Amino acid sequence: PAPTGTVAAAVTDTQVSKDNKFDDTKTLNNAGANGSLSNSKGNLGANIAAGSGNQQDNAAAITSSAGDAATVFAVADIYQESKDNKFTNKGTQNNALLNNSANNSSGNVGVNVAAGQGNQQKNNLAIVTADGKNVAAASNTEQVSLDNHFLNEASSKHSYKPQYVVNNAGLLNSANNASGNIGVNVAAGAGNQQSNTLTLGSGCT
Amino acid sequence: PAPTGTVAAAVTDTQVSKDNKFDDTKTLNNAGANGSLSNSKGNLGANIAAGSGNQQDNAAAITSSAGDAATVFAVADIYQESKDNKFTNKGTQNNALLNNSANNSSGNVGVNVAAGQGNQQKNNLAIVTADGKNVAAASNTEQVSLDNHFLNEASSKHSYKPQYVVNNAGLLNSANNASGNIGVNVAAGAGNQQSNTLTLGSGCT
Amino acid sequence: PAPTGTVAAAVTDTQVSKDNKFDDTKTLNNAGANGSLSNSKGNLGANIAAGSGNQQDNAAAITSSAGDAATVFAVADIYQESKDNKFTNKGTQNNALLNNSANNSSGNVGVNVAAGQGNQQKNNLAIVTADGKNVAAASNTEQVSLDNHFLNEASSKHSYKPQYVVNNAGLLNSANNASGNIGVNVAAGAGNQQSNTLTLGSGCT
Amino acid sequence: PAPTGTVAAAVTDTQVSKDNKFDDTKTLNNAGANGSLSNSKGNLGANIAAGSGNQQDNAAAITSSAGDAATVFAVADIYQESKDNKFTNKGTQNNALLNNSANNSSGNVGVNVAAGQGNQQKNNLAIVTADGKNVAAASNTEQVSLDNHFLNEASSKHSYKPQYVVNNAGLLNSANNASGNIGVNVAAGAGNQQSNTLTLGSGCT
Amino acid sequence: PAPTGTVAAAVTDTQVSKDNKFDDTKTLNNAGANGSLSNSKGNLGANIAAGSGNQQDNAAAITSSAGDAATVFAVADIYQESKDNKFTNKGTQNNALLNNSANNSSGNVGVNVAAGQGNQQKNNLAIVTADGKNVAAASNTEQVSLDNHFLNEASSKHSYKPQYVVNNAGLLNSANNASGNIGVNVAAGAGNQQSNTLTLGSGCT
Repeated sequence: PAPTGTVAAAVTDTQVSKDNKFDDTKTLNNAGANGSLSNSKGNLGANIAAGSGNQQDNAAAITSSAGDAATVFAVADIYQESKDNKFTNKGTQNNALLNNSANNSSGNVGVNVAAGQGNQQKNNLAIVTADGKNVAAASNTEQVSLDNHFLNEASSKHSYKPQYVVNNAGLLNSANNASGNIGVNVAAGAGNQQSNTLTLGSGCT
Repeated sequence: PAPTGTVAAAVTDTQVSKDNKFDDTKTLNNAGANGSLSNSKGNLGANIAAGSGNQQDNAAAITSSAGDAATVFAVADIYQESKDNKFTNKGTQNNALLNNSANNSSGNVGVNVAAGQGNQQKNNLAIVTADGKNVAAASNTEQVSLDNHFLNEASSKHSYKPQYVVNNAGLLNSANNASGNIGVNVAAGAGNQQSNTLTLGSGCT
Repeated sequence: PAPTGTVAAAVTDTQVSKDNKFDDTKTLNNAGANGSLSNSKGNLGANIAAGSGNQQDNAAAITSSAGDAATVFAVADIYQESKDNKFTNKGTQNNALLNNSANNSSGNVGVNVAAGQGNQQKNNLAIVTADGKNVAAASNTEQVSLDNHFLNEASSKHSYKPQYVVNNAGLLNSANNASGNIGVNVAAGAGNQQSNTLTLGSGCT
Repeated sequence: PAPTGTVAAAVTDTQVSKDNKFDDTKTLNNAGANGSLSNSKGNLGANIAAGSGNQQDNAAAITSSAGDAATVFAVADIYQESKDNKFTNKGTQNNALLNNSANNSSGNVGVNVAAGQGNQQKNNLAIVTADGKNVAAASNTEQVSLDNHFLNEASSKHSYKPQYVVNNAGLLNSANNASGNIGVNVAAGAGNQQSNTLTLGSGCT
Repeated sequence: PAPTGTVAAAVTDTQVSKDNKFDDTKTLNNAGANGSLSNSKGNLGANIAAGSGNQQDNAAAITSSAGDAATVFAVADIYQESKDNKFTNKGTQNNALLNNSANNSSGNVGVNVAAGQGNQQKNNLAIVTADGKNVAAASNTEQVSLDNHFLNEASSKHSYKPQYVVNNAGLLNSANNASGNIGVNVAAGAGNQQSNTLTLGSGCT
């Protein structure tokens, strides 16, 4: 038979991971994770991980605005694996913002970013000014993961003023006034695998 | 017979998972999960998980506004699996908002986001400006899951002021003034599988 | 059969790594990591690592502005590996900014930069003024990693004024008003592998 | 078969290294490392290492401005290796700037520069005024490294005024208003390997 | 077979070295190392070493300005080796500038210069006025090195005014408004190997 095998364009990702804890212990936290994509015009993957043993794949393809326009053809592929223990603080006062993402953005974004260990990733993005054949894709993803807990923990001796903690926590608002394709997908804790694909056209006259 | 097998376009997801608890222990919580999709114009999947051992698939295809218009064709596929123990806090005071989603959004959104561990996902989205052949889809999904409890737990010694807890909990309002196709599907607790597909056209003159 | 083997153009990276801790101990920190890509027009990989045992690959290809335009063809390849222990401070007061990246940039950027040890990398970038065949790519990546924790730690004797710490922490905002393809992917802690590819055209008349 | 072996043009670098610490001890530091590439027009590799056991390779090829234009063809190759202990200060007051790089530069730059020991490197650069065939490259890199920590450390006897330290730290901002291809990749600490390639054309009329 | 062996034109350098310390002890330093290449038009290698056991190779080939133009062909080769102990001061007050390099230069420069011992080097440079075949090169470099630390150290008896030190330190800024190919590569500390090649043409009408 004919050498048709070059027709095997797309498989997004495949992965394994296994692990325990994200934590924190004493006095001040002005502290919180992410929040995503307000007023943006395009394709956005927000992927974030506070915690360890991390892997991800993202793909994204765009038409941005209206006018004279061109051709588009995109492809992506990976496999990746990890195993891990913890994320932890003791006793730092924390003016500690973990990473708010991609407001008023245009085109393609992978915000794919971490605090933690044993990190791997694959990022892949494309803009055109294109109209006509718009949305085509094929075959996509596979995955596995095995694990425990997001957590805060604290203990101390019976001093005159024991157990002193002060803390304040945002986690993950999404997509307000967004236009396009928005994938927000974030974790807190270990053992993270994520897969994505996005395809678009929009404008005005 | 003819090589017709390329006609096998669509199967959404298949999965297994099994696991125990989402919890919390001492003093302040100003704290609550999500809430969804007020005044939005499009296709939205809200998927959220506080708790571990997580997997999801989302697909979404759109026509947004009225005017000159184009062709649409979308496809998606995955299988994925996980197993896990807990989500937990001890003794953090919590200004702790878990993630309110996708109000005043347009086009396509997957808000697919977690606090917890052993995470896998596949996200897939598409806008066109398109009118004519609108809604077609085929064959779709398969699933399994096996588990225990969402939970709050607390105990302490007989001190002068024992058992001190203060807490406040929103869970999941949906779709107020929304137009389009809205899938809101969220969990609190472990062992999460979710599947989705959405297809649309709307506007005014 | 014919000597077709020169058709083997692309594989992005493959890697292994395994390791423990990013930390810090006594008195002042005015200190924080990165933040990325505001108002930029192009292809940007932000890769940053505070912590050790580091490896990365980046590729990026661009069309910048509109006018008379030319041909584009880019290729990249590596394998690399590392293993490590820690990142740590004791007792320095710290006016200590770790590296904010690539605002108001144009064309291609790899900001690929570290504080820590056992460092390897491969960077690869290209601009053209090009219109026509825009987005093509093939076959891409492989990866592995195995590890522990981001961490702050502190202990001291019972002096008249014990446990003196003062600290303030930014981590990683992304992509505000950006146009083009933005990959932001940063770590804090050891054991870092990252892979990227970006492809574009945009302008105005 | 024919003597085709001269077609073996490109392999960028291959390396090994393994090592411990960058540090500092008593009284004044007005002190900080690098910062990179503001307003530059071209191909820049910033490679810097405070710390020992160092190796690097850089390649870079350019078109600068628009007008009558010529042909381009570039090639590079190395292997290199090192092993080391430390970087350290005791008790110098320090008006100590480590090396800010390549602002308002044009053409090609390798800023490849160190403070520390067992140093090896290979630098390679080329400008043309060229338009037509722009971006071609092939086969690229290999690497390994194995190590410990960036660090500040301090101890002293119980004098009338013990533990006197004063210090102030910039590390590595990048690419502001840059045009072209920018690789910024710097380390602090020992055991450094880095690899790079860049290719371009830009101008105005 | 034919006597083709004369086709073996290029190998840049190969080397070994191993060693300990750069230091300094008591009272005044108005003192600092190098800084490089502001407003220059050409090919520059800055190589500098405060510290011992030194070896280097540089090659550089140029087209300078536009007009009637000629042919170019350059070649270079060496191997060299060294082993050493220290660089050190005690008690000199120091109006001590170590060597700022090659600002407003044209054509080719090797600034290749030291303070320290067991010194070897090879320098090689060429200008033409040439246009046409511009950038060709082949096969390049090999290297090894093994070592310890850059360092300041000080101790003294308990006199009425002990530990008197006063010091001020520039290290290595690069390439501001430079045009051409700039390799800046400098060390402080022992055990130094460096390799370079540069190729160019630029002008105006």
